[PDB]
Amino acid sequence: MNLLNAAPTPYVWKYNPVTGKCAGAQQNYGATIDWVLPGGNSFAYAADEIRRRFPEPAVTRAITARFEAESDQQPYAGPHETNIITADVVRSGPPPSAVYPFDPSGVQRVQLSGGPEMTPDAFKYYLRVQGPSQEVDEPGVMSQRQFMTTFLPAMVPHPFDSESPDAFPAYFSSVYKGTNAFE
Amino acid sequence: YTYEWVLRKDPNMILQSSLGNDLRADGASIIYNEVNLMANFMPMDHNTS
Repeated sequence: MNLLNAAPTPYVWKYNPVTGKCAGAQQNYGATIDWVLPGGNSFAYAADEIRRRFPEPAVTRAITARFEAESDQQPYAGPHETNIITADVVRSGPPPSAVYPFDPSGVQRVQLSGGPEMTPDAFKYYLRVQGPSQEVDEPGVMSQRQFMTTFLPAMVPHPFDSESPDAFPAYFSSVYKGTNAFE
Repeated sequence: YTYEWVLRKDPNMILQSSLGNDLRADGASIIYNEVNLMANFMPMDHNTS
């Protein structure tokens, strides 16, 4: 076969979760096959076939999304988590069935050792459930699952020959030319 | 909540000298008899707490 037409090894991405910004992509050397010397002619075609059967990014996105749709640790509570999120707020605070006396006497009041307005249960749950005031993400920062659904490992044949896109190792392009920077 | 802790009994650690001499060799010692845990609770209304 001719190796100029060989399917390139994919570019798998690097995430850097601590910051959350993308940390670049690498040639997928971590998963590759030793075939040129020992495999010879019969395994050159096999390796090319394996490389060109690498899933296109949309398929990888779908598989990853289906993978973390079965996690059990979604960012938001499912029925299992919200059942016990509701269970305590229903049983939190002063009991609703407690018939405690109200004594509006200016002299000679009761002691109320215990243990007249009351908050509704719906509002009680609303306090526990309400999210932040941000409600909008930061540009460039994304979560691990969010980063894996985007930034998909895919073959990039003939990457470094276009007009002026080059690549994203660890950079920020500002001057209309690829300036891999933050030196 | 169960909340434990451990207190140092080392005389050099707990006690500070104006000379920095060895207090273990100089008869210093400590005995803890009662060690309680104080706490202040704000009596805010239960409907508010």
